[PDB]
Amino acid sequence: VASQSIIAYTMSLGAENSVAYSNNSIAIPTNFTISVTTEILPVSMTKT
Amino acid sequence: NLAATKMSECVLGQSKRVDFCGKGYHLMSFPQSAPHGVVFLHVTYVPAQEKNFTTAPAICHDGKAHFPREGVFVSNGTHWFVTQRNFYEPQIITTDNTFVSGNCDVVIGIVNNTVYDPLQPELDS
Amino acid sequence: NLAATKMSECVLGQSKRVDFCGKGYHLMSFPQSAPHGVVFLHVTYVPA
Amino acid sequence: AGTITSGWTFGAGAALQIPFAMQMAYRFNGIGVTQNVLYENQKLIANQ
Repeated sequence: VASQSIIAYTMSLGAENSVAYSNNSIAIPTNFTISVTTEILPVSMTKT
Repeated sequence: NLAATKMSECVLGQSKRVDFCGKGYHLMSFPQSAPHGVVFLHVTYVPAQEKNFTTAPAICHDGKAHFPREGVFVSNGTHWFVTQRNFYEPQIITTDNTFVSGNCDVVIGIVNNTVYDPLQPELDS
Repeated sequence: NLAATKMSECVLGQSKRVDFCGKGYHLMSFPQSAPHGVVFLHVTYVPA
Repeated sequence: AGTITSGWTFGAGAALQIPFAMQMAYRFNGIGVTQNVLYENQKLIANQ
């Protein structure tokens, strides 16, 4: 806790990026990752 | 219905649909119970590290055109290699990997190169 | 959701689903913003 | 932007720059038409 405050701002679309587009070059990954994410969906309501 | 499809496609098999099974080239999913719902633990392949390379759609050995059967042409700078799309592995570009189609004149981007023929060493030896 | 899938599958990758991406073996698509909706430009392959 | 310069890869993770002409070779690969079709008639296709 410190002099904290509430701020409002133009929401960031995200770190902007750019791709080095060229006639002659490709970007091929050397290594990868095996990730796991969770996707959650409702199946049923309560049988009222 | 979506859940069933996900169970149908994602669990029962590997779905082809991009961003169906979670971000990335989908491997598989493990369905999990939950109250009034379901939870999936998707296993997705995401590329980690990358390196730039210089590419060209083909190469000319003879003055003829070669395209990669599987992969794309790249170069370490000294030598040209053709590799798979999502994980880097260079390979010596031999006829075994490449297929013929047309000549150098039409190609756009084609670069002169040397293709190795495994056959020659057998007969000469 | 249909729209999202179209961007997800059709834009982000190339769809295999016949008659999902427009009549024809689907090549690719470019989304365009629109009021309260979205417009896709499905570029499809058709034999002449 | 990602669709043009990076191909489909931008959906999966880090977008990888790939020359556009190369992408069609993949995209044609998607339909069951080998890459040779595109380059052999690159100008026309672009014009079309």
